[PDB]
Amino acid sequence: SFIMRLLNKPVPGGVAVVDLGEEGPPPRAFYQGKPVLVVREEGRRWIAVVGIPLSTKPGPQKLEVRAATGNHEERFSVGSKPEDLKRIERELAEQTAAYRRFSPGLPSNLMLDKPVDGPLSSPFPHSGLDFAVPAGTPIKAPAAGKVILIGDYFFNGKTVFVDHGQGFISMFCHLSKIDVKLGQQVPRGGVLGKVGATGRATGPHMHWNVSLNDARVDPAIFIGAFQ
Ligand SMILES: [Zn+2]
Repeated sequence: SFIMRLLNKPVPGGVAVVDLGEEGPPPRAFYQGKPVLVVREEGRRWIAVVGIPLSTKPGPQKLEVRAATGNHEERFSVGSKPEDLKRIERELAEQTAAYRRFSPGLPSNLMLDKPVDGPLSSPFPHSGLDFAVPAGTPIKAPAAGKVILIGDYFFNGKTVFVDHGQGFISMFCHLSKIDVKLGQQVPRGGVLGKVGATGRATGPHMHWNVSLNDARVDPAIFIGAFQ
């Protein structure tokens, strides 16, 4: 499928699309103990869309599949490519918990829109994708989702997490303005807020993280810009 052609980039920091050998009731899947996004491929076979951490050594990998008719493992391959620290600890803990959220819903779209209309800057260590846009540029939801975290953090500044469903999560930080509320359900294209330089940034810094199964992956894969 087109979504297999787009998303199957199995490298460290990348994405593996794995045939689950299931077509009936929805199976559950786990990679390194973390629950993984499971969707029908254009309404047909069940596939996992698996985030591969950047620290993953190339080689064979295992996915645990759970189904009523019996559990099984499916292998795939990764190829090569100031002031109180107590606050900081708490802020790290909140963000860590947010990426580990696994809500039951299916993502509205797996191919994501660019969150800002501007050129890409820094890759994807740098755990996301930058865009060269000025402060005040509106940031739009790459897919539909629920706002599961809003913070004003020491390092990341004004930060918003959007849960697209089943661990598929966008994060945006250093915002000047956040226009959404905690728990708010936003459509694809909904305005989340405005680009800024809050937290530890040197000038306007539009930063976008994409996570799958608690693994930060290259957002360029989802917009068709891998690389
Ligand atoms: Zn960045």
